[PDB]
Amino acid sequence: YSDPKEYIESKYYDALFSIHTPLAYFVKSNLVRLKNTCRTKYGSDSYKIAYQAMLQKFLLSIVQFKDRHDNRLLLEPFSSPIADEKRKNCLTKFVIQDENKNSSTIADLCVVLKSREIKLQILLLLEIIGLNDLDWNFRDFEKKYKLKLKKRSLNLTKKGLVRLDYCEQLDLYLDRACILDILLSSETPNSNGTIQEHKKNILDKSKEASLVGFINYVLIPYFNKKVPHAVEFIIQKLKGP
Amino acid sequence: MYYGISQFSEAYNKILRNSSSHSSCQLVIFVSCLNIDALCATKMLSLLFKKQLVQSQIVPIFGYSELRRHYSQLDDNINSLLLVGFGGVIDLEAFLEIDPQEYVISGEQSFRRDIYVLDAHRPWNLDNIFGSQIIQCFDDGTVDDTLGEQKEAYYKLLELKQIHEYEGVLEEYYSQGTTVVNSISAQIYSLLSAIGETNLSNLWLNILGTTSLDIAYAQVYNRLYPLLQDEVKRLTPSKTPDTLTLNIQPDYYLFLLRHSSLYDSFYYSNYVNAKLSLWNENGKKRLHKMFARMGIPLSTAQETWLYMDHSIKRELGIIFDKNLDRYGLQDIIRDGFVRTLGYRGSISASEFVEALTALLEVGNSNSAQKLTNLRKRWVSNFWLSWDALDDRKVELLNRGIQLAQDLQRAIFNTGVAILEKKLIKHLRIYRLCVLQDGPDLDLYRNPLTLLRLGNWLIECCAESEDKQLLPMVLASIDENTDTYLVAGLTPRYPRGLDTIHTKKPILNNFSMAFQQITAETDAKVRIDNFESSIIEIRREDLSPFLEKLTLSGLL
Repeated sequence: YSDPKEYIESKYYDALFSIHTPLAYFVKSNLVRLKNTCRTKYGSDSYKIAYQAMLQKFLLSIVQFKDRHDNRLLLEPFSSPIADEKRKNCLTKFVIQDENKNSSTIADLCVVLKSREIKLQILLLLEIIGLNDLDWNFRDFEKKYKLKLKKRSLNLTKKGLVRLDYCEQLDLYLDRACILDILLSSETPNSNGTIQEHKKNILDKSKEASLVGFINYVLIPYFNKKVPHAVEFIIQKLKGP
Repeated sequence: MYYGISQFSEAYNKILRNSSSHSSCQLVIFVSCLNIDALCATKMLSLLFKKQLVQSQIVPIFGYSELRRHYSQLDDNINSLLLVGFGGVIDLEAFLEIDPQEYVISGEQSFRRDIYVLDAHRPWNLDNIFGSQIIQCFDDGTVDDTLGEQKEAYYKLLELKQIHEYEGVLEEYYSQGTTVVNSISAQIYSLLSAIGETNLSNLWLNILGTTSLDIAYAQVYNRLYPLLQDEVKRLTPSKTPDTLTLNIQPDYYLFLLRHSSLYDSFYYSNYVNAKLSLWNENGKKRLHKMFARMGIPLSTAQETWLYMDHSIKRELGIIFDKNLDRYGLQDIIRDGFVRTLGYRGSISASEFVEALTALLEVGNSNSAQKLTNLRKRWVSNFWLSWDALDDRKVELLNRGIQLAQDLQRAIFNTGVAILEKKLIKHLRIYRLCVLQDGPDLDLYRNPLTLLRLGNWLIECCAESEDKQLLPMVLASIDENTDTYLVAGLTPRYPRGLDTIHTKKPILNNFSMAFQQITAETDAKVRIDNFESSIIEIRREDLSPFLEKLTLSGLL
């Protein structure tokens, strides 16, 4: 409530670390209050320039996301006391106040937070895609991407020789989300530990924590009318051909 | 440098000259360990240097890992090294750590060792072709006919305001995927014809190496086929229990029809499984609708090829011509090459290729240096396939027919379970297939079988149009060692694959990306097949591996 900068910082890390609360709360109330706030301080127009500029500062590049989740570094202290407190409190609830922990508990807490922040970053991306009127890109995304595909193939060659793009970012996050789901299913393991029960919701299509539940409970309700092509694009990728 | 097609006999004389300068063996042939075209080409060469007393030596080379090691141990007596089936796409001078002056010890520039490259893979490495005197490649005419723009851009070797975007020319050239554009055995047979050494055994080995191109480069085989039939048609000597007679007969594109049953020849064909989708149940019913429309009862089609009535076998031709194209399986009708030794049962070239592939993959049927157990198993798989090229060793050929039938059936059952469980999921630049144990034959501890299951999945799955152009990554967990076996496959061009108007995948150098990611992965077992494919990693290393793969070529 102090500074909208530190308000959305409070509400982002609240949405990330509070595993029980649904991500629909972050979309329906947190992001709306922030959009209402930039409205007042910047007028009825030319406030999207400030509303997106603030969301952009919480948008993680796919490279930043991996360095952030590698080696369980997400459980390591954050610089800002605002973000660091939400980290410690979730630790108190899931790793410290759960008795007869297994060594799987820390790993289970990170994969839960990793799959959750993927969806969280997809939300920021979908919001930025709407503010910049980029939803048209998701009609024949496979057919338009062939130009950048040629750039990537040429770049692979550039290393063994001489001897910004929010839609690609959304595609990369969806790819990363699918790898998490495929390996969590193939791991096999043929309430509970409260951190465990949350890990099981990642594959339960009844829950918002799953991809199907994230679509039906967050994406379709709150994003289908603002970014309909991207929602259909996300569906076609997660459902699969 | 390179030799044109005209200069093949000239280069052969250079090898015959330098290798016959001493009774001692100064000729070594490095064979690509696991491809039939190279296997038969060196057999033709060795027989050439054996029918004509040149002491040669055959060394199976699995990958560039084994190439660098085996070259560093070549005794200095060897003045002639032959690389068959590999090396053309890499800078051999740079890779082998060769200083051309350390070898300078009449005319041109004469070295103590000449390293010849007999390779049908493309694109040619421009250093081997235009920037090396000791590396001597046997060219297809590819250089003279296609490499004009790249030769100009390469020879801009200025070293010293104004700019030069010849770098972009060579970038597009080296971003092409690796393909095969010829048969090495067909090139060797052209050398034997120029020097008048074409016996029927050489033509059979020529047919075998060329026929082995039909599984992945069908349009290369279709291009070399008329000259093959021309040679077989030419040799018309109209006995011995060792008389070798070749004949052009219908050799249908079914899986070992004459060594199993008419039903199993269809049911286990990767071609008809792609056109009918036999992995589900609606597809198998249509195979039975096909036999019913053919007038062939199922109990007769399921009889062994021997016991089956000849009345049906003599009508199989016309029956195929009226019923197959309705189901889009016209490519089954195909004429092939058949070899008969004396008065024994005849063998097909495509059937011969199936047996050599089974022998090369499962012939014999502390993770540190556990790769050695794989190495020793692979080189003995090579020598089994090398021995199977002896006409008097019919027992080896017949066991490969059985291994091929057991191998394909296991591949079928595993892949059918993968397709019906919808395991292959789909990322932007590759398809992912994560296997757990896999209750059939060997958890794929044998790494070459995992590649064949991937090729099976690439071939027989539908997966629309936009999607089979995508590479496939396969991961198989070994719950006993808690490790994944990961392999990367680029889709190839088998016989029954429609080729018209379709385009090469925009990112055709995926094997380059897969190689780069493995080179920065903690591999507990590092396997180097020539096109960069298989590693073994811990379970928790697979997630970062697949994630990095999705970022290939981004930054």
